[PDB]
Amino acid sequence: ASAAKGDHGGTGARTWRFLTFGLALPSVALCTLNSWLHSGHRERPAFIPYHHLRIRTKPFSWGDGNHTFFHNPRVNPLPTGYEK
Amino acid sequence: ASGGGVPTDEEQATGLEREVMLAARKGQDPYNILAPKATSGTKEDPNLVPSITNKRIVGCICEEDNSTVIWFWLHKGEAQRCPSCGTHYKLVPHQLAH
Amino acid sequence: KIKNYQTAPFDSRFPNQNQTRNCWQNYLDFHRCEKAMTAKGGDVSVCEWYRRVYKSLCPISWVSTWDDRRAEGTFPGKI
Amino acid sequence: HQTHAYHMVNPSPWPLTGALSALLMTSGLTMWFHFNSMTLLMIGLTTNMLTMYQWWRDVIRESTFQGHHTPAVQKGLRYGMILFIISEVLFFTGFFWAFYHSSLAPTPELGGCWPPTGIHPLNPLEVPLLNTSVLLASGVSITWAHHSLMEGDRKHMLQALFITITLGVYFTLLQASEYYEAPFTISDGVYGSTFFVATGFHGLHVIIGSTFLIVCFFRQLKFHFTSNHHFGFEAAAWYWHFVDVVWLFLYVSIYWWGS
Amino acid sequence: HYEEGPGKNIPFSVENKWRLLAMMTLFFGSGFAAPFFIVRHQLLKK
Amino acid sequence: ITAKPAKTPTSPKEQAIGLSVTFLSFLLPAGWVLYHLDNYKKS
Amino acid sequence: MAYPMQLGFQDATSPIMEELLHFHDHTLMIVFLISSLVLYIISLMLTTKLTHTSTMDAQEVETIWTILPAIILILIALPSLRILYMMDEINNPSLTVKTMGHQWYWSYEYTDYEDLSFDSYMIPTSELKPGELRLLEVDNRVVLPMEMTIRMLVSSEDVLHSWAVPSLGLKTDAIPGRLNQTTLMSSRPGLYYGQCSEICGSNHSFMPIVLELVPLKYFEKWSASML
Amino acid sequence: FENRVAEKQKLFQEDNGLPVHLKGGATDNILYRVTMTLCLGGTLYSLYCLGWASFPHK
Amino acid sequence: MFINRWLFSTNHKDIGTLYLLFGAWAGMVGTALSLLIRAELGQPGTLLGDDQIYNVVVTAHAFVMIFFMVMPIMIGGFGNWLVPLMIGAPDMAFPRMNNMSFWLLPPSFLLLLASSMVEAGAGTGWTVYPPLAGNLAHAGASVDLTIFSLHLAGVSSILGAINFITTIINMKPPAMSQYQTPLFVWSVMITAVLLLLSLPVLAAGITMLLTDRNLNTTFFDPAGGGDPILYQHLFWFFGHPEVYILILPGFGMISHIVTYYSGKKEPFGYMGMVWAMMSIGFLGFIVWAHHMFTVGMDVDTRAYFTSATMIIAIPTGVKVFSWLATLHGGNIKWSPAMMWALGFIFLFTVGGLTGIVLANSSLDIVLHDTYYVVAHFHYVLSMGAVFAIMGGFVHWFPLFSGYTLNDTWAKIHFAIMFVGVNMTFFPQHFLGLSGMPRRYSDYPDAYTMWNTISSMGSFISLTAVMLMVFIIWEAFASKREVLTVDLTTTNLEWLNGCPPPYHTFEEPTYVNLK
Ligand SMILES: CCCCCCCCCCCCCCCCCC(=O)OCC(COC(=O)CCCCCCCCCCCCCCCCC)OC(=O)CCCCCCCCCCCCCCCCC
Ligand code: HEA
Ligand code: HEA
Ligand SMILES: CCCCC/C=C\C/C=C\C/C=C\C/C=C\CCCC(=O)O[C@H](COC(=O)CCCCCCCCCCCCCCCCC)COP(=O)(O)OCCN
Ligand SMILES: CCCCC/C=C\C/C=C\C/C=C\C/C=C\CCCC(=O)O[C@H](COC(=O)CCCCCCCCCCCCCCCCC)COP(=O)(O)OCCN
Ligand SMILES: CCCCC/C=C\C/C=C\C/C=C\C/C=C\CCCC(=O)O[C@H](COC(=O)CCCCCCCCCCCCCCCCC)COP(=O)(O)OCCN
Ligand SMILES: CCCCC/C=C/C/C=C\CCCCCCCC(=O)O[C@H](COC(=O)CCCCCCCCCCCCCCC)COP(=O)(O)OCC[N+](C)(C)C
Ligand SMILES: CCCCCC/C=C\CCCCCCCCCC(=O)O[C@H](COC(=O)CCCCCCCCCCCCCCC)COP(=O)(O)OC[C@@H](O)CO
Ligand SMILES: CCCCCC/C=C\CCCCCCCCCC(=O)O[C@H](COC(=O)CCCCCCCCCCCCCCC)COP(=O)(O)OC[C@@H](O)CO
Ligand SMILES: CCCCCCCCCCO[C@@H]1O[C@H](CO)[C@@H](O[C@H]2O[C@H](CO)[C@@H](O)[C@H](O)[C@H]2O)[C@H](O)[C@H]1O
Ligand SMILES: CCCCCCCCCCO[C@@H]1O[C@H](CO)[C@@H](O[C@H]2O[C@H](CO)[C@@H](O)[C@H](O)[C@H]2O)[C@H](O)[C@H]1O
Ligand SMILES: C[C@H](CCC(=O)O)[C@H]1CC[C@H]2[C@@H]3[C@H](O)C[C@@H]4C[C@H](O)CC[C@]4(C)[C@H]3C[C@H](O)[C@]12C
Ligand SMILES: C[C@H](CCC(=O)O)[C@H]1CC[C@H]2[C@@H]3[C@H](O)C[C@@H]4C[C@H](O)CC[C@]4(C)[C@H]3C[C@H](O)[C@]12C
Ligand code: CUA
Ligand SMILES: [O-][O-]
Ligand SMILES: [Cu+2]
Ligand SMILES: [Mg+2]
Ligand code: NA
Ligand SMILES: [Zn+2]
Repeated sequence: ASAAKGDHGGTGARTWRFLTFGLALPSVALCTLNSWLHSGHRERPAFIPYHHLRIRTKPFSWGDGNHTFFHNPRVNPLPTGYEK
Repeated sequence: ASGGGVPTDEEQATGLEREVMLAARKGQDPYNILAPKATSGTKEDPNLVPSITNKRIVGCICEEDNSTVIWFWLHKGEAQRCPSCGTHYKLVPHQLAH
Repeated sequence: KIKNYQTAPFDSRFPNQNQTRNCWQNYLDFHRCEKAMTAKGGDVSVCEWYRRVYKSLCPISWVSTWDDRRAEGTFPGKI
Repeated sequence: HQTHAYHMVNPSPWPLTGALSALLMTSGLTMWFHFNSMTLLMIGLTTNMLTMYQWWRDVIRESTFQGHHTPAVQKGLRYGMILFIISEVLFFTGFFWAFYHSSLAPTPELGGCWPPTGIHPLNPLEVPLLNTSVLLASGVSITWAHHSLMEGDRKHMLQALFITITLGVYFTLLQASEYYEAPFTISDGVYGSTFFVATGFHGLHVIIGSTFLIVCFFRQLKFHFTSNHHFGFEAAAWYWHFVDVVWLFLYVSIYWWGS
Repeated sequence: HYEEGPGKNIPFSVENKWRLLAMMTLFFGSGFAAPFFIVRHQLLKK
Repeated sequence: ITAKPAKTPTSPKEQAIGLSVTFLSFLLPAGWVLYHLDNYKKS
Repeated sequence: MAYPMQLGFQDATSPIMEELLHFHDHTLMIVFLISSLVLYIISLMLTTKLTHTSTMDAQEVETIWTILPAIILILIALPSLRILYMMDEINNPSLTVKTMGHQWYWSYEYTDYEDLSFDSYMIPTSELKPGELRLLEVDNRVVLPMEMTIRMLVSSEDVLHSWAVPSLGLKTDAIPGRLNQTTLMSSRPGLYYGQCSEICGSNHSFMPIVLELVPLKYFEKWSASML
Repeated sequence: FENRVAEKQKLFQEDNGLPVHLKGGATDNILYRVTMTLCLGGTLYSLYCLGWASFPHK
Repeated sequence: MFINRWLFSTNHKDIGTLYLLFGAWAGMVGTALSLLIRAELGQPGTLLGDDQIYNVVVTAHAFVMIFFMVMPIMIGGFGNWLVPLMIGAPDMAFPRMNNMSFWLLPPSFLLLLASSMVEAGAGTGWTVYPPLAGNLAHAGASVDLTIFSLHLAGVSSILGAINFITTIINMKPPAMSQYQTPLFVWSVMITAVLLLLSLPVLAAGITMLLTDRNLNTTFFDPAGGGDPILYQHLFWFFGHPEVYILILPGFGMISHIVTYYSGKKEPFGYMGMVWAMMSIGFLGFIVWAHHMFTVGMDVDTRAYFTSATMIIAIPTGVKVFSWLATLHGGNIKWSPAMMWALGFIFLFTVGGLTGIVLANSSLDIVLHDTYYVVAHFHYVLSMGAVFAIMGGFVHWFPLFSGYTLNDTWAKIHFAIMFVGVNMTFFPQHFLGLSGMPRRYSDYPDAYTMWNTISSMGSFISLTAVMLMVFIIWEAFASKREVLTVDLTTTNLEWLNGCPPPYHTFEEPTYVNLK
C-alpha cells in the first residue's frame, strides 16, 4: 500500500513532527479513550481445580512460596480455591 | 523545525577524528583510509610508498583477482621489486607527521 | 453386531508413530456417546466400539487418571 | 604515533569487574532459588551496575572528548550493533518456537484445544491494542528526533526524544498493570509459561531501550552529539525499533491468533 | 612500554628451567588431578 | 625454519629428570585417589 | 543377543532387520571404496621426487569430484528411503501391546480383551540360575505370538527411556505423555534381548527387555494363567 | 545549559599519562576501588558459599 | 605492570595466550575425566558406584572438552593470535570487549565444577534433556549451576563472534577484498556467524528449562501441556551447528599447514574451498533433527532430514580432494605439523563416512544411543578437531613463543598418540553394531573384549599427553631462538619475527589497487 495521505516530496523533520502530532498521538488518544471506556472489572472466573493449571513443582523463592509475583486475589486463585 | 543549537563536526570534532577530517579536506591520507593508486611500476616510475620509519611491509596483488597477496618489507634506499612479478617500489619516508 | 474384534485397526486419521491423538480421540468419542445415549433413552452398545479401541490403545495409568478427573469434575475435554 | 585510523584502547579493569559480576549474579540466583538468600544477587547487580556505568563512561570519554572515533572506528561500531541485534532476534525466535509448538499441537491435558481449558485470554481490542498504538507512535516520534538532530535543531530533538521516552514509560506502566489484572499466572499451564516469559523478556528490552534513550537525552542536554556524528543515538534508535517490532509479532502471535 | 622478545611475552618466567619445571608441574598437575578429588569428594557423602 | 643453537642446552641427564618429574605429577595424585577406592565406599 | 568378540549386527530375527543388514553391507561397500581411494591417493602424492609447485587450474577437475559423490549418494539414499517407508508401512495387526518405562524397570500391558498387566525387573547378578546372563535377564518376560504382526506402543511414566530390541530392528523412545508406535514381527520363536537406550539416571544400565516368542497356542494359554 | 564539552576535551586529552578510566579526577579512583573491592569481596563470598553447598546438613 | 598486562589486556596476542593457557589446563581436566570413564569400563563390574556418579563424569567430560578445551584453543587462541596478523590489522575492533570474552570463561568453568561437587551433580549427559534434568529427577543446584555455566560460556563466544566478524570485514587494508584473505581467516568468520545464530537459541532452550525448574513454567512438562521433545529441537538446532563450529577452524589450519609443507604459494582451488565452507555452514542449520530419529516424528520428515544431512558430503568432499590436489607435485617437508595434517585428512574422512551411515534414518534406528555414534564423533573430534589443534600448535608455536620445538620428540609424540586414539575408538564400531548402548557403566558379558582393548588404548593416549607437557618444557628449557622462517612472502603472520612486538602494524601495510 501507500497508506492514503499524500506527501514524500516536502521531506525532513517537519514532516515527521506533523506525523507525530497529526497521526501518531491522536491514535494513542483514541486507543486510550476506547480502553478507559471498556474498563470496570470483569466478573471473576468460577474456580475449578484443573490439574493443568496452578502448577506447583517447587516453591517460589519468596513469600509463602505458593504466591506468584504479580498475584491478585481478585482474579488469581491459589491451587486450593481463591483467597479472601 | 529548523531552530539551531546543535554543534557541527567542524566546530566540535577533536583528537584523531579531527585530523582525519582536516586532512581529507586538503586531499591527504596520513592515516591510510584510502587505498593507494598504483603506477606503471617500472624502474623509471616506481610505486612511491610513504613510510615514517626506514621499512614498511608492501603487499603486492600481482594480477587483479589473484586470491594471494605477496608480502615483503620495503627498505629505505633503492627501489626493490616484488618477488612474484618484479613491479618496482620505492620508500618515500616522512611528511605525514609535519 | 460387526464384531469378531482382535485389536484396533489402522485409522488414516492417525497414520504416524505419534498415536497420542488416537487414544485421546477414541476415549472422548466414547464418553460423549455414553453420555448422549443415556440422556435420550437409547442403547449404549452402539458406543461399545470406541470403548474397545481406547481401552486397547491407551495406557492404563492414562485412563485411570482421566476417569478420576471426570468423576472429580476437572477433565479438560469437552464432553 | 600510529599511521592508521583505529583505536588502541587503554588497559581497563571493566572486563574483569563485569566477568566477576557475572559470577556473582549467576551464583546469587543459584543461592536465591535453593538456599533462600539474596545477598550475593544484590552484590552482583551492584558490581554489574558499576561496571556498565564505568565502561560506557570511558566509551564517551574516548569518543566525545578524546576524539578516537574516526570514520573507520565508527563504521566498525555499526557492524557490532547490527550483529548484536541479530543474536537478540534469534533469542526471541526460541520463545516464538516454543509458543507455536504448543499452540498448533495442543496436548490432551489442555483439552486438545488452544487456548487451554480454564484459560480466559486478554482482549486484544482493549489494552494490547493501546500498547501497540503507543510503541508505533514512539517510532514516529523517535524518527522526528533523528531528523531534527541531523537538521541541527536542539529544541525539537529534545522535545521529540522526551515524547518517545514518555511513550515507552507509558507502555511499561500499562503492561505492568495488565500483568497484575491478568487472570492467569506464569504457573497456569503452558499458556501462562509462553505468555509471560516471552512478554516478560520483551518488557525487559523496553526498559533497557528506554534507559538507553534516556542516556541519549542527557548526552544531548550536555551537547555531546553533532549534526553528523552521533552513533550512540543511532544505535539506540535501532534498538528501539527492534523492540517495536518484537512487540508487533507478540501481538499477532500470542494476543490475536492465540485466543 | 611493556617488555618484548622471546620469553618476555608470557605471564610466567622461563628464566631458570627448574623453577619452570615445578610451575608447569603444579599447573598441568592440578588440572589432571582435580577430577579424581571430585570423584573422591562425591564418594564420601554416602 | 633454522633455529639458533640452544642458549641453555638441556642435557640427556636433565631431560631425564624433566620427563620423570612430569610423569609423576600426573601419576601420583591420581594413583593415590585410585588406590583408596575400597576405603571410600566401605569406610 | 551379542556373542563375545562380535563384529557386526545380532543375527536378524525379523524380516525388517534382515533388510537393514543388506543395506548396511551396501553402504559399507561404498565406505571401503571411498576410504581406500583417499588412502591410496594420499600415498601416491607423498612417494615421488617430481615437483610442480607453480599454479594449477581449479576449474576442470572440480566437476568430477562433485558429480561422482552426488551419484554415489543417490545409490545410498534410494534404498535407505525405501526401507524407511517399508518400516512405517500399513500393517493391520493382530495384537496391541503397550510398555511403560519407569526408573528403573519396564511395565507391560495387554488390554485388547482383559486388563492383563505386570512389572518386569532385572534379575540381580547374585541371583542367576547357572546359564542365565548377567544384566540381561528379567523375572517376567514379554511373551508374544511368533509370525504375527504385533503393534507395540511405547510411553514412559517418569523420565525418558527408549525400548530397544536390536535383534528385531526395533528402537522407539519412551516419552511421558507420548504414545509412540512400532510394528514388531518375529520370523522365529525364542528369547530375544534388548536394553534401555536412553539415559534415565542411577539404574539406567540395569533395566533390560526380554521377548519370548512362542506359537499362538502357548501365548493364549499364557494369558489365561496370568489372569 | 551551555556547551562545556570544549573544556572536557582539554581535561581528557591532558598529557598526565593516566589511562582513560582514572583520567577524570579523584572520584574515578575511589569509584574504581569501590567496584573492585566488592568484586573481590563477592568472589570470596561465592567461593565460601560453594564450600558450604557441597557438604549436606542436618 | 603485570596486572596491566594480564588482567587488563587490550591486545590480541596476550588475549590469545590466556585462551591457549586456559585451554591447556582444561584439557588436562577433560583428559583425566576421559580415563575415569575407560577405567570404569576397563574390566567388567562396577568400580565407582552407579550410573549417577559415572554420568557425572561422562557429562563433565563432554562439556570440558567442547566448551573449555577445543573452542577456546581454536577460536579464542589461534583466532585472536593469527587473524589480525594475517590481514594486517593493528588489533581487534573491540579489544576491551575481547578481554571480557576470555574472563567470562574461568567463572564459567568454576560454575561447571561446582555443578559436580554439590548434591549428586549434573548426571544428565551434555544434551541435558528433560524430564531427567527437571527438578523432580534432578533436584538441587546440580543442574542450575550447569545452565549458568553455559549462559556464561555462551556470552563469551557471542561477544567474540561479533568481534571476529566486525574485525575481519572492517580492518583489512583498503585494497584487500575478502577473496584475498587467507583460508583460515575465512574459516573463523564463517565459524563466528554460526556461533552468532546458534547460541541464542540454546540460551533460550536452557533458560526455558531453568524456568521449568524454579518458576513452575511447564514448557517441557506434559503435566502443564508441555513437551520434552520441544527441548530436543531447540537444543539440537544449536547442537549441530556446534559440531561444525568445532571443525571449521580445523579445516582452516589444515589448508594452511598442507600448503606450507608442500611449498606451494596458495592452496588449490581457493574459491572452491571458500565455497565449500559456506555450503557446510549453511546446510548445518537445516539438519538438526538427525539427532532425533527415534523420538517418533513423521516418516516424511525423517525422509527430508536423511537426504538433507547426506548432501553435506559434497562440499566436504570438495575440501578433502582439494587438500590432496595441494600435496600434488609438492616438495613435501615431513615436519611434525605435516604428519598431524595428513593424519587429519585420512582419519577425518573416516569419521565423516560413519556420519553418512548414521544419516540413514532407517539404519539409525538400530545404531542410535549405541557406541557406533561414540566412534563416529570421536573420530572427527579426537582424531580430527584435535589433530588440527596439535598440528596448528607445533607449526605456529615458534611464532607465539620465539622458541622452536624438538621435531624428533614431536614425531615421537605423533606416533604414540596415533596408535592410542585409534586403539581406543576403532573397536567401539563393533561395540555399537553388536548393541552396546551409550551412557552405560557396566555391560553384558559378550562386550568384554572390545571394551578392554579400548581402555588399554586410552592409556597410551595419556602417555602421549604427559609426554607433550615435557616436550613444551624442553622447548622453553633449551631456548632455541628462531633464525629464519620459510615462505614469508605468502604467510604474513611470520613477517614481524618471533615473537612479534606487542604492537604490530602501528604503521599499516601498503597494498596497491591498479
Ligand atoms: C584393533 C582391533 C582389530 C580387530 C580385527 C578384526 C578381527 C577379524 C576376525 C575375523 C572374523 C571373520 C568371520 C566373520 C565375518 C564378519 C561379518 C560381519 O559381521 O560384518 C561386519 C564386520 C566386518 O567388517 C570387516 O570387513 C572387518 C573389519 C576391519 C576393517 C578393516 C581395517 C583393519 C585395519 C587393521 C586393524 C584395525 C586397527 C587400525 C585402525 C585403522 C583406522 C582406520 O564389521 C564392520 O562392519 C566394522 C565396520 C567399521 C567401519 C570402519 C570404517 C573403515 C576404516 C578402515 C578402512 C581400511 C581399508 C584400507 C586398508 C587398510 C588401511 C589401514
Ligand atoms: C567435529 C565434530 C563433528 C563433525 C565434523 C561431524 C560430521 C558429521 N556428522 Fe556427526 N556427531 C558429532 C560430531 C561431528 N559430526 C557428535 C559430537 C555427535 C553426537 C551427539 C550426541 O552426543 O548425541 C554426532 C552425531 C551424529 C548423528 C546422530 C546419530 C544418533 O545419535 O543416532 C548423525 C546422524 O546423521 C551424524 C552425522 C554427521 C554427518 C553426515 C557429518 C558430515 O559432516 C560428514 C562429512 C564428511 C564426509 C562425508 C567424508 C568426506 C567426504 C568425502 C571423501 C567425499 C565423498 C563422500 C561420499 C560420497 C559419501 N552425526
Ligand atoms: C572435543 C571433544 C572430545 C574429546 C577430545 C574427547 C576425548 C576422549 N573421549 Fe569423549 N566424549 C565427548 C567429547 C570428546 N571426547 C562427547 C561430546 C561425548 C558424549 C557425552 C554424552 O554421552 O553425553 C563423549 C563421550 C565419551 C564416552 C562415552 C561414555 C558412555 O556413554 O558410556 C567415552 C567412552 O570411552 C569417551 C572417551 C574419550 C577418550 C578415551 C578420549 C581421549 O581421546 C582423550 C585423550 C585426550 C586428548 C586427545 C586431548 C589431548 C590434547 C590436549 C589436552 C590439548 C593440549 C593443549 C595444547 C597443545 C595447547 N568419550
Ligand atoms: C496479501 C497481500 C498481497 C500483496 C502481495 C504483493 C506485493 C508485496 C508488496 C511490495 C513488493 C513489490 C515490489 C518491490 C520492488 C521494488 C521497489 C523499487 C523502489 C525503489 O527502490 O526506488 C528507489 C526509491 O525511490 C523513492 O524515492 C521512493 C518514492 C516513493 C514514491 C511514492 C510516494 C508518493 C505516494 C504517496 C505516499 C504516501 C505517504 C504515506 C504517509 C501516510 C501514512 C498514513 C529509487 O530512488 P529515486 O527515485 O532516485 O529517489 C528519489 C527521491 N527523491
Ligand atoms: C512489566 C514489564 C517489566 C517486567 C520486569 C519486572 C520485574 C521482574 C524482573 C526481571 C525479569 C527479567 C526477565 C524475565 C524473566 C522471567 C519472566 C517473568 C515474567 C513476569 O514478570 O511475569 C510475572 C511472573 O513473575 C515471576 O513469577 C518471576 C519473578 C521474576 C524473577 C524471576 C527470576 C529471573 C530469571 C532469570 C533468568 C535469566 C536468564 C537469561 C540469560 C541472559 C541471556 C544470555 C507475572 O506474574 P504472575 O503472578 O505469574 O501473573 C500475573 C497474575 N495477574
Ligand atoms: C515468528 C518469528 C518471530 C521472529 C522475528 C523477529 C523480528 C524480525 C526481524 C528483524 C527486524 C528487527 C529490527 C530492525 C530495525 C533496525 C535494524 C538496523 C537497520 C540499519 O540501520 O542498518 C543499515 C543497513 O544494514 C545492512 O546493510 C546489514 C549489514 C549486515 C552486516 C553484517 C553481515 C554479516 C552476516 C552475513 C551477511 C550476508 C551477506 C549476503 C550474502 C549471504 C549469502 C547467504 C546500516 O547500513 P551500514 O551497515 O552502515 O552500510 C554499510 C554497508 N556497505
Ligand atoms: C569421487 C572420486 C574422486 C575422483 C578423483 C578423480 C580425479 C581426476 C584426476 C586427474 C585427471 C587427469 C588430469 C587431466 C587434466 C589436464 C592435466 C594437465 O594438462 O597437466 C598439467 C597442466 O598443468 C595444470 O594446469 C595443473 C595440473 C593438472 C591438473 C591436475 C591437478 C590436480 C590433480 C588431483 C590430484 C589427485 C587427487 C585426486 C582426488 C581424489 C600439464 O602441465 P604442462 O607442464 O604439460 O604444461 C605447461 C605449459 N606447456 C604446454 C607449455 C608445457
Ligand atoms: C533489571 C534489568 C536491568 C538491565 C541492565 C541494563 C540496563 C540498561 C542498559 C542501557 C544501555 C545504555 C548504553 C549507553 C551507551 C553509552 C555509550 C555510547 O553511547 O557510546 C557511543 C558509541 O557507541 C557505542 O559504543 C554503543 C554501545 C552499544 C550499547 C548497547 C547496549 C545494549 C545492552 C543490552 C544488555 C542487556 C541484554 C539483555 C539480556 C537478557 C559514543 O559515541 P557517539 O555517541 O557517536 O559520540 C561521539 C560524539 O559525541 C563526537 O562527535
Ligand atoms: C542470568 C544472568 C546471566 C548474566 C550474564 C551477563 C554477562 C555479562 C555481564 C557483563 C556485560 C555488561 C558489561 C558491559 C558490556 C558492554 C560492552 C560494550 O559496549 O563495548 C563496545 C563493543 O560492543 C559493540 O560495539 C556492540 C555490541 C554491544 C554488546 C553489548 C553487550 C551486553 C552484554 C550482554 C550480552 C547479551 C547477549 C544476549 C543474546 C543471547 C565497545 O567496544 P570496546 O572494545 O569495549 O571499546 C572500543 C572503543 O574503541 C570504544 O570507544
Ligand atoms: C537476566 C536478567 C535477570 C535480571 C535480574 C533478576 C531480578 C530478580 C529481582 C528480584 O528482586 C527482589 O524480589 C523480591 C520479591 O520477592 C523483593 O522482596 C523480598 O525481599 C525480602 C528479603 O528476603 C523478602 O523476605 C520479602 O518477603 C520479599 O518481599 C526484593 O526487594 C527484590 O529486590
Ligand atoms: C589412570 C592414571 C593412574 C594410572 C596408575 C598410576 C600408576 C601408579 C603410580 C603412582 O601410584 C602409587 O601407587 C601406590 C600403590 O602401589 C600408592 O601407594 C599405596 O600403597 C603403598 C603400599 O603398597 C603404601 O606405601 C601407600 O600408603 C598407599 O597409598 C601410591 O599412593 C600411588 O601414588
Ligand atoms: C563462480 C564461483 C567463483 C568464481 C569467482 O568469482 O572467482 C565458483 C567457486 C566454486 C565453484 C563451484 C565448485 O567448484 C563446486 C562445483 C563444481 C562444478 O564444476 C560446477 C558447480 C560448482 C558448484 C562450482 C560452480 C562455480 O564455478 C563456483 C561457485
Ligand atoms: C521440525 C519442525 C517442527 C518442530 C516442532 O515440532 O517444534 C517442522 C516444522 C515444519 C516442518 C517442515 C515443513 O512441513 C515442510 C516439509 C514437509 C515435508 O512433509 C517433510 C519435510 C519438511 C521440510 C518439514 C520437516 C519438519 O517436520 C519441519 C521443519
Ligand atoms: Cu531407562 Cu536408560
Ligand atoms: O552433529 O554430528
Ligand atoms: Cu548433527
Ligand atoms: Mg537417544
Ligand atoms: Na564397569
Ligand atoms: Zn607482484
